[PDB]
Amino acid sequence: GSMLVLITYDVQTSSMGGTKRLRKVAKACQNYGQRVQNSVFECIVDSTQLTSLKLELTSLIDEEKDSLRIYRLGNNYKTKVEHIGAKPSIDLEDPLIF
Amino acid sequence: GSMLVLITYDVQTSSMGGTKRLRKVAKACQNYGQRVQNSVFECIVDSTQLTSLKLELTSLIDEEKDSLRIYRLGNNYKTKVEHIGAKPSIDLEDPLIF
Amino acid sequence: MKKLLNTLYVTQPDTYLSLDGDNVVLLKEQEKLGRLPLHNLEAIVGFGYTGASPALMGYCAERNISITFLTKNGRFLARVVGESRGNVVLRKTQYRISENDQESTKIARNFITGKVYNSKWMLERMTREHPLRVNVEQFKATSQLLSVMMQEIRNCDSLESLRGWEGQAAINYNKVFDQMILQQKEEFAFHGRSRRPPKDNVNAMLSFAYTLLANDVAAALETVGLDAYVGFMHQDRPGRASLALDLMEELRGLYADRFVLSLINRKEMTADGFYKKENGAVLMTDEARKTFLKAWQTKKQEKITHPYLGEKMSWGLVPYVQALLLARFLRGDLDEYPPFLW
Amino acid sequence: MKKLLNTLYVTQPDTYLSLDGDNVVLLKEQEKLGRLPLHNLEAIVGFGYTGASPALMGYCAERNISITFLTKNGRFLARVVGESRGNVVLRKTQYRISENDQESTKIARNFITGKVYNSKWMLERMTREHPLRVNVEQFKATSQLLSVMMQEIRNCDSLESLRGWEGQAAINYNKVFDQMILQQKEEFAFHGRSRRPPKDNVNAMLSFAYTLLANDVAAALETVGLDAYVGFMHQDRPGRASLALDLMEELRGLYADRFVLSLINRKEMTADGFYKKENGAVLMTDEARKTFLKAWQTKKQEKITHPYLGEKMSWGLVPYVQALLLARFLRGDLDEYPPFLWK
Amino acid sequence: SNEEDRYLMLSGLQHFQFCKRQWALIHIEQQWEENVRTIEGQHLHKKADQPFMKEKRGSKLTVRAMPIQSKNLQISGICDVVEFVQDSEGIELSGVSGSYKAFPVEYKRGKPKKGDEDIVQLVAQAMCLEEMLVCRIDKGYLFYNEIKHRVEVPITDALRDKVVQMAKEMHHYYENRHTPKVKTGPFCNNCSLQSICLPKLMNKRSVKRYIEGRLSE
DNA sequence: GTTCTGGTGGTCCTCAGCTACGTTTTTTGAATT
DNA sequence: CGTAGCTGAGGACCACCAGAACTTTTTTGAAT
Ligand SMILES: [Mn+2]
Repeated sequence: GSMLVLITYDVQTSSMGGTKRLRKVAKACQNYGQRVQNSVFECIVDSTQLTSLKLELTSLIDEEKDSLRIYRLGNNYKTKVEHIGAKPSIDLEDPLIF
Repeated sequence: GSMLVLITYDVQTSSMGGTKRLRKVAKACQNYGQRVQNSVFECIVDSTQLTSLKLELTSLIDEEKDSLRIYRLGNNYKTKVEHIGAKPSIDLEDPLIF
Repeated sequence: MKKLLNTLYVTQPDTYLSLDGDNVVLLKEQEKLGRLPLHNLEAIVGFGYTGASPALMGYCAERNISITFLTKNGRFLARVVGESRGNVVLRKTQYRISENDQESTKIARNFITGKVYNSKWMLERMTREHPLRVNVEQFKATSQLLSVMMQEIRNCDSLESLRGWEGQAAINYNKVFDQMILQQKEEFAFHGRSRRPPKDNVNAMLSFAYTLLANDVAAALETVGLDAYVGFMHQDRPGRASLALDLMEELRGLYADRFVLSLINRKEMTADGFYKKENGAVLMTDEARKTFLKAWQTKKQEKITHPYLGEKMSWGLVPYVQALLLARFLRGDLDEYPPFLW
Repeated sequence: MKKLLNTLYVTQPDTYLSLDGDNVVLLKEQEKLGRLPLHNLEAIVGFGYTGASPALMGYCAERNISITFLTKNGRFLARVVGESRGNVVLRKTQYRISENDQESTKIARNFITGKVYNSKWMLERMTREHPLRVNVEQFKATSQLLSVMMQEIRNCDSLESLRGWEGQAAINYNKVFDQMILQQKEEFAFHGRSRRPPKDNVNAMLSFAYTLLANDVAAALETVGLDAYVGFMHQDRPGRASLALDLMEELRGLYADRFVLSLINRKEMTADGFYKKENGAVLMTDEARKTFLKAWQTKKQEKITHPYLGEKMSWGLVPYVQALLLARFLRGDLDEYPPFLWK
Repeated sequence: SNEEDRYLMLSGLQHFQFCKRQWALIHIEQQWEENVRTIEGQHLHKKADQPFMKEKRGSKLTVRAMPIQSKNLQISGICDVVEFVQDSEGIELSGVSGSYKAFPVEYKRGKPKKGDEDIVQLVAQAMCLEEMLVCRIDKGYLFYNEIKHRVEVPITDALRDKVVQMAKEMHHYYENRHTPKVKTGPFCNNCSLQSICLPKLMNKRSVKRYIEGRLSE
């Protein structure tokens, strides 16, 4: 469907293995998406990639210790997105002339 | 009316007045919505409140150093939000009996 | 029902491509220029002296991503070929349909039919929409003659004749092409479709489009599990990578010439973007090439409808689909390959 | 490194290939390890986690030179080439010969001759090495019987007869292989031969070594340019590498069985790393598989001398080089493909 | 003496009961694509598949990932779960004296379905376990995940002959490298090969009508 | 009892740095809801 | 070169404490 989704995490690093969980979660979530803010990623995925990422990521985090939220906008994401500061991000609809 | 809006900020505390900017941004963002994770807020607001909040946040923060992103999930926010972790957020449409 | 994916263009020289998990990262003297996910990327094209890690090459090869190295003005060099993934029956059928004149002349009949139909209807549409700028009468006559050839194209059974017919189909159109231009005639020295490998201005766009189309069709053909640059249609002469051009002869007359003509007519390109070398060769400035690539991608973005069922589709999906059907014909589903007709 | 065959076999990891004038320079971490002319080369094969300078790639791609990149273990990574050369005609000859049966019979009987030669000389070397506690005149009778099958295979004409006479030597070699094991004989047994669900212990070592050798041979076929799924003896089957299995059946002697025998002997393997689950299958423990792979790599690192070429090489290059000869036979520059033969 | 090559897979007895063309695409053309409802099944299979470890629980055994082969219907595969239960009137297993019933168990995602595309695989593995002894067992268990339910299924000759004929006819189709064309219906909106199976290529005017349309134009 | 400004302690979070190695059989996976 | 494992080194982000205060006319302000 090629729809834009956004993922936020919040892992407790004061536990026994918080640092390793943070590292694995960040590494796994960076593969499927592009970082826009600290602990806030956005990506363009279908239903299949979204389901695969959700299944992969629900096994790395530990319940009753972490938080993870996933939002989806839709095919019209170009309207419901606003940037005001000085942290630009690459748009995956650009011809990408590097 | 009454659509869900998500605001993410990212201020720089290594500058001269970073702490003051962080405090004012947090106070101005807590007046309208709840906090689900650090440096992200969600609210159920109409268009006029969204415009007022956007104007206040734009006038309060400083450019070329800070970051601010605003997304809107529309009126169908119930079927687009997914939570897996253990940081529940109070809903503002249920009977809300405390 | 597949969805189009973006393409990454590397124009800066002395770059380096590296793999990090499922991400491609650009380096230029140990600084991170940018990283892009590889799950929403279709091909990688590099200009100048670009290097790539063998791990990235293997990753792209086994996940159907086409790497390409080019030189200055889109000169083809060192395509990254992959492996064999099975599907022995389809490959054997493809290689057995060859070296036999009957099925070869049937499929060549279909290809030439598509090509001539597309060219004739393109010229007819053009003389329809503006009559005042050009001379309609000649066009009609020309179109009429092509129609006759169409019928003769159906009534042939030997590969030797069609090539000669192709020559006629080549010499009856060039005279029209020269009077296709409407604006910037004096600035762009436009000698029709006259072509020289040394390049003589108002041909860099055509050559660049041909190279891009050849690479795209080669990648799309390798995606489905067969190879069609030297095979059951085109000449057995080595060095003529024109079957990948032949499967898109239904397209090269339309999909690239139309793009170049629209670029000329819509005032989108100025004569200052070209310059001439000391030896006489013509080269394009970097800004002109960037504008050409942006226009190419923008044209690829917009949607059309397939004549068969009416499903919405993109231009970049036109080759792949036209390859996929060629697979299903080889399995006996259809009577013969139904070409692309507008 | 540069074999008499006009190719390069750079095998040391952590190396860099660069272009200087019209020559290739091998640099080992900023120091010039070696230098070699490029005039006579036709292909370049590089093993290991390494790279090539873009100038070298651009120089080689233009003048009809394809550069293959592999892993240090032996997996196939990538192949860089412009307009492909010396591959389309090779594949055309490949499937044209495969469709016909006479040339397939000739090549398959050559393969079977190599196999029976390897088995017979292995038996002779075994009976010569330890003539202490073993059935000797049985070995001589088996050797003479394999010799008469040598002659019969050399005088074969059809696929069916070739398969029938090939199957006959297998049972004799299996009996001798059961008699073969010297050490740990009282605890390792090979009374029977199974397959898919692998009953017994030493039908697990053979299967694993066979799979590894099949993967190596498939990589060898893919890195030369020939097809790996269109075979000569084994018929076509979707998802099975027939020609890889042909070279498998040619090289399944000294390369595979001797490894298992050396693992059983010399007390380099035990039973504590092997299990037994309800049918006879041996699901190997992680430590057992680790030491198996380490021993396989160590054997691959052993140096030998090629009977045909005479150039000193390692074991890992033995398949690849052989595959190249096959290509040279399909190109018309040779008459026969002797893997291990007097001829 | 290559009895292994002719052996097929158990997973080809399920796809052969739904969208009969799908089995040909999966096993003859070696093609495969994944969608939203296949990733969950793959994850469940990976979680459940725990070999190299006998999860013994009391007298009864719950053996997992059991290799399976059969000569009469000429098939191979791996059966998911086999439950061994102590019983006097059973048949002795190899290596241990006594007698145990060997009821099979297969884990599948979804709900019970009318076209018995899942019963046939269970009947096939029951056939295999019987053929390894040439005996009779009249009980089978099947499991569904989204319902979290276990259903009992008996097996009789009406399924034995069907499975035997199905294996014979599948081998006949395999030998000829033939991919058949079947009716599409509404269900092929969900078969994972829509981008390849191309359902709409059965109700078409054929290229002859396109040629005559070209003549008309 | 609010509102605002400081000051401090404790926790998320990303990057740069330093060592230490890279192989893995074949079979099974949803669907009409 | 790529993938894992450990450090270490500062930026972001929020929660407590402590001190000092807490009052201002009337006017303007959109409309595809
Ligand atoms: Mn299951």
